[PDB]
Amino acid sequence: GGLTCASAPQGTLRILEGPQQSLSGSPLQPIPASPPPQIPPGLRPRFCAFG
Amino acid sequence: EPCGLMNHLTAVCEVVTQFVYTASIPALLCNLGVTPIDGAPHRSYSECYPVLLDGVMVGWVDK
Repeated sequence: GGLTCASAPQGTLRILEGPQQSLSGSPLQPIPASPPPQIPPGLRPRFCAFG
Repeated sequence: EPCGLMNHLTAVCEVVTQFVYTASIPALLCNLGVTPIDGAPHRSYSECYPVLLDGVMVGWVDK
């Protein structure tokens, strides 16, 4: 009436919960790159010679 | 005399200072695929990675 060893298991199942990968879009930056410093339009000379 | 010994952090670098629970992490790592230090790694202990979490070895995520 006691507990005895039974037949060895024939296989093992290991369960884990996993989600999946999306598409590669690689959206690097809101406003991207190093935007260049640049000329103010027209500007004009702010200096003249004497005479 | 202090060269190379007294450094300074970059502008974006920062020190971590918050303290969190980190108690539901060992139970999540097992859902993800880790097998507890207790047993049944499912491979050979050589094709398995020893998982550690803050000094405490959760144990042997498969390779």
